[PDB]
Amino acid sequence: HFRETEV
Amino acid sequence: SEKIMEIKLIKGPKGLGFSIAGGVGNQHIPGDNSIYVTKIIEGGAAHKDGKLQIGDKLLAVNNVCLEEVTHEEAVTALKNTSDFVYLKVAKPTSAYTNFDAERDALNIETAIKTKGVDEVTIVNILTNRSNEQRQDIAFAYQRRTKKELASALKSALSGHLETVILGLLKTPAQYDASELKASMKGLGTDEDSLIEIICSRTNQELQEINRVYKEMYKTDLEKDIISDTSGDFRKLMVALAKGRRAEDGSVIDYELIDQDARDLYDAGVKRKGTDVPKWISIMTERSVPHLQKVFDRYKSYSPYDMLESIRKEVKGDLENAFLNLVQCIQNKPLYFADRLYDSMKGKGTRDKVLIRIMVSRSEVDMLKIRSEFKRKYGKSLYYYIQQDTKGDYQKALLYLCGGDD
Ligand SMILES: [Ca+2]
Ligand SMILES: [Ca+2]
Ligand SMILES: [Ca+2]
Ligand SMILES: [Ca+2]
Repeated sequence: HFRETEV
Repeated sequence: SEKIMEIKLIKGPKGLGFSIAGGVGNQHIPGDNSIYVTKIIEGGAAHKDGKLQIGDKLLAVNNVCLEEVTHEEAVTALKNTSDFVYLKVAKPTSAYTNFDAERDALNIETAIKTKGVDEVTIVNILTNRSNEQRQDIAFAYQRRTKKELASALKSALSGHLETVILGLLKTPAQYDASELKASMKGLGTDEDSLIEIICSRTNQELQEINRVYKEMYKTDLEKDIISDTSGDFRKLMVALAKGRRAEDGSVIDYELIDQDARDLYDAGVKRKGTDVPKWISIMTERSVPHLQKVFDRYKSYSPYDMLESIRKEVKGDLENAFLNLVQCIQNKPLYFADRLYDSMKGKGTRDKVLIRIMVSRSEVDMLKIRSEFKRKYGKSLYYYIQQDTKGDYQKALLYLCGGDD
């Protein structure tokens, strides 16, 4: 699992 | 140099309008801690501006540098800005799902079962996927066929193409471990290949090789090296293979740089004979940036540079190893460019060297290798591969090269 974040 | 671009945005009611991945401890590409844009939100500020694209690397936002930060640090920086947002981005010069891995495995099975074997499809897929993606393909293939993909491809392929494809199916540590094992086959060793791997691999790479070697062959790599080498050559190979070189410290030790330079000169050109253990200790234990500065300071004391001093002071396998090691310290992409040129320049091809370098460096520093190659030899690495190899074997190598220069 790798993190992806909306900004 | 990749193009660095400035993008200015107004923070809207729903933010900047893009998504990021990457970061320290959250690498989007193996070995790369950078922050990457992975989605553009339709209707958002980034989309309406039009400049930011998927795959862009974020270098900074306002007063915050975004190089070598954790993912959470980048998120905090990007969510707590002024309304006026000034992004520094670097343009390039994968969104790989399980659907992609399963589709690849299914298409490879079809290519294997086709009458006469559809080698073109096998090459087009595997040489255009990363090592981790190939691992996903191999696991998906085993789940579908209840058979190992490597074994299936060994039966369907032959010649140099089989060697390329089977090498690509190994993890980096597995591939290096098997190449090292092959190099020590029989009395002594293929010293050239042993030197190439042991002198060019980093601490982290050697640590993984040492572990995987023991798991694959039920013996330590160091013991196999000891059994098949001797003399100062063995001592140098054993010392390097431990992978315990001093890590790149942020503080430069200039007094030690000067003392190492004096010690190298005192141990060789200055005296009758050579104090080889002193050379081994310094060149295996000091960090790579430290030794780059040592080799420059060495010129202040010695009438010859480090490479020329090695040629005059020692001979045989030991000379070869020291020469390869210093090249790897000074300019490793140039080192591999030279070995590639040598593998193709004359009659025939040293396919063992050509294949191993293309497989092992395709995901490490192939762009820098291609750049050093074109600059020194005037023609592209692509061109030399084209002239020395043919058919689907050539096509596989050209894909690992990645393009013409
Ligand atoms: Ca065929
Ligand atoms: Ca075969
Ligand atoms: Ca001497
Ligand atoms: Ca040739």
